[PDB]
Amino acid sequence: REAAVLQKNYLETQQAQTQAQLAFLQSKFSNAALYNWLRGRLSAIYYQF
Amino acid sequence: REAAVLQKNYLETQQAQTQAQLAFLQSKFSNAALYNWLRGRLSAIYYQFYDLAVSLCLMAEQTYQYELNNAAAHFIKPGAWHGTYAGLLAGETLMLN
Amino acid sequence: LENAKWGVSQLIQFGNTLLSITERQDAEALAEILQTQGSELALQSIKMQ
Amino acid sequence: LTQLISFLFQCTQWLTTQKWSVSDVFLMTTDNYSTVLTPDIENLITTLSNGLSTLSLGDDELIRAAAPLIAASIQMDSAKTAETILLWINQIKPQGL
Amino acid sequence: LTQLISFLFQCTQWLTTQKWSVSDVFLMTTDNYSTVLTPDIENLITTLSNGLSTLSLGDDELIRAAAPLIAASIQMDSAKTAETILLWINQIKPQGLTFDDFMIIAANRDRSENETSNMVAFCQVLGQLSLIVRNIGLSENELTLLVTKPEKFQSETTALQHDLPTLQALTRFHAVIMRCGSYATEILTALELGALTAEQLAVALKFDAQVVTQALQQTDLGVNTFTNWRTIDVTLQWLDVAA
Amino acid sequence: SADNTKLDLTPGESKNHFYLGIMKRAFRVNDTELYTLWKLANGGTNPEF
Repeated sequence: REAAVLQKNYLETQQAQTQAQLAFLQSKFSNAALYNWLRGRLSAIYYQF
Repeated sequence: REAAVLQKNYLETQQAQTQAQLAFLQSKFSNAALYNWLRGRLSAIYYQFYDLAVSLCLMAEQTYQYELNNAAAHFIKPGAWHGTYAGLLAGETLMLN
Repeated sequence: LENAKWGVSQLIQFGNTLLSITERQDAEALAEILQTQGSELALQSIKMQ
Repeated sequence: LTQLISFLFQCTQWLTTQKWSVSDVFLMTTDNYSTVLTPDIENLITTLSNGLSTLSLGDDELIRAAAPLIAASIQMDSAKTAETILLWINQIKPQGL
Repeated sequence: LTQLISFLFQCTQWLTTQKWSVSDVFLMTTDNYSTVLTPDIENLITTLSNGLSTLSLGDDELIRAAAPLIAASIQMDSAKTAETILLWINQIKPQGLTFDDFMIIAANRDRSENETSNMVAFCQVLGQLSLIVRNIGLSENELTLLVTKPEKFQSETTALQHDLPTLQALTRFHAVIMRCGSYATEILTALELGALTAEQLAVALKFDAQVVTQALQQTDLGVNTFTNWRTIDVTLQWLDVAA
Repeated sequence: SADNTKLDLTPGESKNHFYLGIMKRAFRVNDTELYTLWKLANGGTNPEF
């Protein structure tokens, strides 16, 4: 039983680390929002060019 | 029991190898610190170069407005250094102008 | 116009290089944080064994 | 009464089929939204002001000009999706705009 | 005595919630740091000397010039974070040094032992601020608000301190803002102004408008809006007890 | 007892705690949630209970 409780604590640690990775993907500067803005602005400039 | 002891030794070996990988990521030359210094230094140089190139574009605009006798020909749009995206594509906007 | 096109081409090169540098920086920090939490999970797994 | 009961039941069924919450549908369908000046709205303002050229002609040309900048600002993937969303909001006119 | 016991208990609880150690908080909050000339400090000196141009004008222009070089040197990600950390350290002044007169102690290579000790203390306070930002998680729209207007943090503060209660309240502030989720930037920019009311915080935290405004009327009898963070925190404490 | 006794369901102006607690326990509800339950029943208004 104590081994299974330690296993559940391991799974909670895995959930917290996956949340930390998701927060890093949100909070990085080179996220999807920067690339979305880049492709929209560059499509406009590309068409006028 | 001896099989489980060998399994614990295997897990200790995995911990030591993950520590070795972490030490390699710290001790490599192309770590995160080099890229942090590169992006800070390059952001500074990029902003000052933005100042110089928009001054050159204003020079060319003044030249065009003097040659073609028209003082209203404003071709360089105000902006193009969007600080929230750290001023990327400024060269694209200036090439367009 | 030739001088201005020179300066603006150099600025295009610098913006492309800055983009490449910041995305390499983000990938490197991601790999570092992954190795740290993998080390912590390895410690917890030994404690379970 | 039974029409309301059937509506609430099938709406809850469609909600739990789509794996959304009542807060999610309230976000996508509310009308009591805020009036505060969000930084995303400020970025939309400065992008749609600076990146846009001279003032264009209606849904025929101004929409096709401003759809890449709007798809840049609010995170959509296609300028065609942004264009038809602009037609959607032009035939809806929130608060007269 | 019971105040000290309660303080130690809640500090240990916040510590083990944040998964830090006493050594980690001592690193982020100490004042007995070294005076030795670290190679990182030497790299900061030579970067901030060579990469910087002619001597600029104060926090208005010299800070905006030197923030990319400082974010290059001590490993921060945003020049805006480096700029607001420079404002943070300019309103704090470790050992009398502002951000100016650290540049003048730098770029000399002929300095007193007190001069290099002061520059080392300045760089170590900068490193402590880098750790105190990247450990708690702050994308500067929460941070530069508390730096520029510390009234919005607490109405009695007027100078954001380097202390453990300020760190703990920063933690709970960041926790509430990250619990707001999709409305987090709207809550932040509504606290930027004085327009943050109920039916916005209750929406962002999935509460009821009347329960939230009853707790807000309980903590402040006539303040209709949320004008501060401390009222938000005690409002959520009232909501936690009532729940 | 279902008497025709008026009770304003706004959460501060009742002072008749017997029927209020009986309704809150029978409907498993709070004061505010009871008030908005009565407001939903009359289209956002509270005429008279």
